Amino acid sequence: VVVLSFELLHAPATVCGPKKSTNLVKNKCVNFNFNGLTGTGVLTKSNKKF
Amino acid sequence: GVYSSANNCTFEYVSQPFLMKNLREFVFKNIDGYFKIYSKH
Repeated sequence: VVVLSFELLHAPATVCGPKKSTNLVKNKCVNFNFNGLTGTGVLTKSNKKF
Repeated sequence: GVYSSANNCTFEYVSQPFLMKNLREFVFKNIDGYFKIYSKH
């Protein structure tokens, strides 16, 4: 027997969970969520250098 | 050596050396529990 006790503190911590992703689609109007950033738009290759 | 005794260890992180002639500028900030380290060599 294993007991999993979940102690939620005010301390910072990683949000733990199997966050899933979809395939990337380019040159179409889509909704999106990129690592928590959400919006609607058309994703194209950028020439910007981050 | 340092720390012949330590207990209740809650966090460990390992990455390439911060240090690796060079000025070694660092900023150490601590906001909402997150310890943010910035640097330039």
